[PDB]
Amino acid sequence: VNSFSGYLKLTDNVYIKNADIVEEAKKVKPTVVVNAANVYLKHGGGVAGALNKATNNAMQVESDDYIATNGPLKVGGSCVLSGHNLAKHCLHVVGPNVNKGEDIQLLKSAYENFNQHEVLLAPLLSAGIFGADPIHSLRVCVDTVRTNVYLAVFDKNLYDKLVSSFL
Ligand SMILES: O=C(O)CCc1nc2ccccc2[nH]1
Repeated sequence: VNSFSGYLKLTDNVYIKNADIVEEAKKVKPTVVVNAANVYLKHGGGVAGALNKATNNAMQVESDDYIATNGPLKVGGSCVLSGHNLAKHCLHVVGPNVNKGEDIQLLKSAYENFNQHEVLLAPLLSAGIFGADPIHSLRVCVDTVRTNVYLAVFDKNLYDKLVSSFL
């Protein structure tokens, strides 16, 4: 049993809810929250800007030190950093940004990072301002992630479309 409430079960391991990932993290304090990161860990907007704002910019301060030491992530890659006030850990995952021309095939590689964690609270990778089709992102998630993933979908309209079109 775990703390996640109000989710619709899509598969053995994938659950979905209409919710702002920030408010969900604040309530649940999951072991792992996933950030929709870029390779520079510049948390300006979208999910990343919202998570970072909720940490009072502590996520950005920690991320800048990580990049100064290690250099940029790979598209499809990840790093584990603090979850600050939102979670034990934040798994920063870089999905391909369609609005930058990145290979959508890298979306599967991005979701593979989730398999290193038994349970996660996450957004749909490469959705929102990253430009991918969220229906596609959900299909890749279900076909790639084998650990237990609780997906928070910000837009109520999109949530209803994801559920009603799910195969
Ligand atoms: O007002 C805020 O602090 C952020 C609101 C918000 N919540 C989000 C969740 C996901 C993506 C962008 C988001 N923007």
